[PDB]
Amino acid sequence: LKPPPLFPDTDYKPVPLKTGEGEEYMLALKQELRETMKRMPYFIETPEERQDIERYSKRYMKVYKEEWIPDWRRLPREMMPR
Amino acid sequence: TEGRSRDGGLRLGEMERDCLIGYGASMLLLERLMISSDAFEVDVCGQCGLLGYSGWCHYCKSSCHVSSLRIPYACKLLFQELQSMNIIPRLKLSKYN
Amino acid sequence: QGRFRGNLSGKRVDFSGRTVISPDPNLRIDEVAVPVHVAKILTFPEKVNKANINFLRKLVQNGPEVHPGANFIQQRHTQMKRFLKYGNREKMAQELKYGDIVERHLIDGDVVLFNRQPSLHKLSIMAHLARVKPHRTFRFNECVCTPYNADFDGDEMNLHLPQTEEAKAEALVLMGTKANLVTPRNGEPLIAAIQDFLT
Amino acid sequence: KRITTPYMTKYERARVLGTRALQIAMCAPVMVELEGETDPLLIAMKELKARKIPIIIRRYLPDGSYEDWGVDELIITD
Amino acid sequence: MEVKDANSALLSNYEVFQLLTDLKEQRKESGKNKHSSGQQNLNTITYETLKYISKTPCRHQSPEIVREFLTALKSHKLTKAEKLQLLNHRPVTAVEIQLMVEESEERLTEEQIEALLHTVTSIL
Amino acid sequence: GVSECIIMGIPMNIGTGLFKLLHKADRDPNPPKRPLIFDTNEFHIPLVT
Amino acid sequence: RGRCPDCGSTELVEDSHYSQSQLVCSDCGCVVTEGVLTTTFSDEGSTG
Amino acid sequence: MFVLVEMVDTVRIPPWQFERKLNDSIAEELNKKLANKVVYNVGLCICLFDITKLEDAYVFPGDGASHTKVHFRCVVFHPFLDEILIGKIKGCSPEGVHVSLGFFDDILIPPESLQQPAKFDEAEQVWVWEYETEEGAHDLYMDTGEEIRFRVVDESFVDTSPTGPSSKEAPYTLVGSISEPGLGLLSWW
Amino acid sequence: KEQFRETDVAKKISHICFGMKSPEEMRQQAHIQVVSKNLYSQDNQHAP
Ligand SMILES: [Mg+2]
Ligand SMILES: [Zn+2]
Ligand SMILES: [Zn+2]
Repeated sequence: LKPPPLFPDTDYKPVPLKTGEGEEYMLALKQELRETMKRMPYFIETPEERQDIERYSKRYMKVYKEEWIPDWRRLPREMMPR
Repeated sequence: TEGRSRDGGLRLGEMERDCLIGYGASMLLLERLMISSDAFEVDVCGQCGLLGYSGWCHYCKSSCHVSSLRIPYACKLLFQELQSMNIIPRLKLSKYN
Repeated sequence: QGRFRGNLSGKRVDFSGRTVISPDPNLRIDEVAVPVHVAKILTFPEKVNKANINFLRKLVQNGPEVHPGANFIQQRHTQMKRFLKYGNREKMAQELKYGDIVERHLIDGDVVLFNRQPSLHKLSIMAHLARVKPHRTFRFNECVCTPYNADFDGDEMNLHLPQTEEAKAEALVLMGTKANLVTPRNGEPLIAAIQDFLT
Repeated sequence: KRITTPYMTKYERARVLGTRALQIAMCAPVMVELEGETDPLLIAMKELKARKIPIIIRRYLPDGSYEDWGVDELIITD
Repeated sequence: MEVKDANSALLSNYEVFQLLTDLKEQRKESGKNKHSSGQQNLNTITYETLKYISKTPCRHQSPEIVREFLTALKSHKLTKAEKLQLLNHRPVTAVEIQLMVEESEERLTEEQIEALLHTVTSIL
Repeated sequence: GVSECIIMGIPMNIGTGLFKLLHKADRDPNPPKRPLIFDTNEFHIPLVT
Repeated sequence: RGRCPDCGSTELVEDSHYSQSQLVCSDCGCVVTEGVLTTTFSDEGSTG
Repeated sequence: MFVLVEMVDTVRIPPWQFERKLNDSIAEELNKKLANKVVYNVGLCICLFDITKLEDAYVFPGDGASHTKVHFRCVVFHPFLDEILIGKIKGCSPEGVHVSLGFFDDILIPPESLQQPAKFDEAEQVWVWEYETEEGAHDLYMDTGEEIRFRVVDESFVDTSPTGPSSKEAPYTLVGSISEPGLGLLSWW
Repeated sequence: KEQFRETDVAKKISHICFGMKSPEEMRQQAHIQVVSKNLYSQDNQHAP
């Protein structure tokens, strides 16, 4: 008659975590590194675009970037970074 | 409906849909077969390509993709018929020009 | 009887009739004379305008009884479908606006198709010009009898009446009898004289 | 330069008369004078004989190119 | 409908005021057809804009005024925003220009500011 | 295919459906532009380096 | 519908000249000025 | 605030209007369709600036009206960041002062945008401001409006579209600023 | 004030695209499940 609930109950419940220090350090180093390495220019976010109007503020707090330097002797011809 | 016993008008079998093409008339055929007989209107969602109702797509849970078409009712029946057999005639919509 | 061969290619139709046929040589070869008791039933959704206004006032005055008469009205400014059994009709003749709809009966000189059941070739359906007469059977000139292969032994003929101008025009220009005298098979002429003329 | 035939075909006659009849049925402008006429299609055939119809047919070749011809400018015949 | 460019061009207050003036020129020059309330809607929006824009200083300016101002103040190191907004303001004191001029003292000097103020006050 | 068109209820290809009609309408293409005065490159060539 | 074109009809009954289904109404001696086509069954083939 | 925008669209003219040049009729209709509306991304439109392309006037089976495609150009109200504006006061609330230009009304100025020395009233609806030693600790504005000056600092578009099967917000709003040094009471500055 | 609304767009079919549906897609399409073998109430009303 009445279809069951979306989540039927469970007799068992998951085993609790085991405590471990060097692992917890690693746990910390995981959350540190995932936020750290995103700086590496291998990571890419969108290029800057769609500015309102030229205001000399853009000259003063301008963003700086210089083109990346891969190994030009290992990849196919078109590898030039531009 | 069927015929004189129950008020059914006339039947226009395949062999006259053939002569209409023979002459080559197009608006006559279109009228006689979908305007006059059983014209009907339906609603579809472009995004998923499925049918809907009352200006709403239950699949995508959105409003900005539904639109209304003209259609012979027999073909709307057919599109609701296939789905039972898990053969899904999805739709891609386009400009009328 | 399945889906397709049923109601996808074999879709039925309304604004149509069926009746027995009988000869009538005293008409042209491009007219079929429908009976009066059918011309009150098939109706054309005309659209009133600057040029035609006053004629349709004359129709709407009549009611469904006199032959040239009307059965329903639909209005531009509101899309309701008044029924001429009711109401002082003459006023509704005055209330007409350009773009309103009145459903008139058949009137002499209306393009109307015509057909014989066992279709074999292009010519088994044609486009005649209608007329009304007091008997109760479709009557036409017998020269056209070879195309249909109809013989007045007691046959039945169908009939349709299109509902949109462009369709009407295509019916007349392409399907007119006068533009289809020769058969498209080899150029032989079919519409011609018959027994008792040939003698 | 245009390549298609200079005559109008049956089908063009049919469709142009049909669409102009639809137009004339509404309150679209009319040019030929009328002798108490009441039916749209008769107005249409009168104008076509008068070559007054405001239409241009845009014939299509299979490859997407096209031509245009003035209804007043095609060869017409009964 | 589609928008090819939602940011096609900025404009001076006179440009829209000039359009409004020529629009009110034909004001109700048509017949008493009274097609729809859309007539009323467009009348309301256009009249209210014109009436409010009448309160703005940029009233009664002229095209040659604008162009000669642009040429005159070309060398003052100003941005498009500064140029256009100033044309849209006609200021009378040095207090508001500092509002309008970002990094004013790092970029400009009070004598340039005074020259700009005098030029705009007289020309416009 | 025309048979499809019969199924779908839209006009076919061959016959009177093969071509299009354009209105002989009183129309001026590319009518004269409305000028603008505020913006020109002469006024607005960027001053940055 | 329900009304006649504007005024006080609320009832609906059937009448028809010829093989049709139109909804008689009775503030105007009318058909609710609308009618609708009855839909029906048959030509195929009390509880459980 | 007034900004030009480039558009395209397709439009029809009913067959009882060919008696007049199409450019004129497309002008009227295109105007009527946009008239006094917001566009989701750019705000309130005012009117067309000018048309630039009138594609051929097709006609379609079953329709008497011709159909045409257009390229054209329109003006819309979009104030841009930090821009300086003048506006009538529209009202007051603890959440901020209300402002309007008469023809447009969706502007707010919250207390954070209000001048510093005071940011609440005597609990009466009208905003009453204060200064440190001078001024009567009461100066205020009026709803029917004085044309104050303000700096635009924030905005918002909100989708007023319907949801679900068919059968208090506004799509477009702005935030102004008056707290800047050199800015505040219009009778004073 | 009001935001502009596209009233309608004249549209036409381009293609049919035949294909299958997954169990999860089938869930997403459905409005309700049906979990009963009976169809009517046992009462006089024969209610579904
Ligand atoms: Mg026989
Ligand atoms: Zn969807
Ligand atoms: Zn009454």
